[PDB]
Amino acid sequence: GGLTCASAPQGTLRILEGPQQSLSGSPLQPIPASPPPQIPPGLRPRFCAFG
Amino acid sequence: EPCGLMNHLTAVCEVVTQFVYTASIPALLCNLGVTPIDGAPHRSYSECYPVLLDGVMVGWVDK
Repeated sequence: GGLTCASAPQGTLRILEGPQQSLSGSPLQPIPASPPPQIPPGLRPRFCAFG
Repeated sequence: EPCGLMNHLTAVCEVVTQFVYTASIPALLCNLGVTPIDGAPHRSYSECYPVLLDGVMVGWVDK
């Protein structure tokens, strides 16, 4: 009436919960790159010679 | 005399200072695929990675 060893298991199942990968879009930056410093339009000379 | 010994952090670098629970992490790592230090790694202990979490070895995520 006691507990005895039974037949060895024939296989093992290991369960884990996993989600999946999306598409590669690689959206690097809101406003991207190093935007260049640049000329103010027209500007004009702010200096003249004497005479 | 202090060269190379007294450094300074970059502008974006920062020190971590918050303290969190980190108690539901060992139970999540097992859902993800880790097998507890207790047993049944499912491979050979050589094709398995020893998982550690803050000094405490959760144990042997498969390779």
